[PDB]
Amino acid sequence: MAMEDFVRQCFNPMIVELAEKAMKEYGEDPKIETNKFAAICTHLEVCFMYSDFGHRFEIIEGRDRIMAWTVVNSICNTTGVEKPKFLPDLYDYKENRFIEIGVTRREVHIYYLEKANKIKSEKTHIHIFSFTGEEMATKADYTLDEESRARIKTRLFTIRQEMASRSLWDSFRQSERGE
Ligand SMILES: Cc1cc(=O)c(O)c(C(=O)O)[nH]1
Ligand SMILES: [Mn+2]
Ligand SMILES: [Mn+2]
Repeated sequence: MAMEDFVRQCFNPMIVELAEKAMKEYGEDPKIETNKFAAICTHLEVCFMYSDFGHRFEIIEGRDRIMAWTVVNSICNTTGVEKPKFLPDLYDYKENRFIEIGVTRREVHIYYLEKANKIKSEKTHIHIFSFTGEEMATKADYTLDEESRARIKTRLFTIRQEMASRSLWDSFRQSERGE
């Protein structure tokens, strides 16, 4: 599969490893669910890129569940912030709110709704990105400066166009696996 190769060649090895690990613990084969793999890596990379653009952010995504919950519980005890039911992706120490990051092949408002409805009754901030350079964020608060946002969007668009070079983008966009 080109898709498997694309992933190994366009994401850094820690991201790939982390994606593979997660898949293989829940019985998923990256060589089979290649769209899922690409999506997991893609979303991981966005999470990492988002935290890098500020110790503004605590990274929750990309850790095992024990460590993720340890971090969340720790943030809650020391801030007062209510505990989410789902593991979010980051915590913002400046705005003092968790963030859920969405990356979607569909329209951003569509995915935004899905997410807001999945974690309704949470006060988690939501930030959605597409592969078209659209974003949607709770209360149009986008958290990052334009440069950081622009860097994420360029990376996403670039993934898309790489997939398209390799005739993989049509499969990927018509799949929702990983969202
Ligand atoms: C399907 C999905 C989408 C996300 O954006 C996400 O953060 C998670 C997560 O498991 O943390 N899962
Ligand atoms: Mn997550
Ligand atoms: Mn997410």
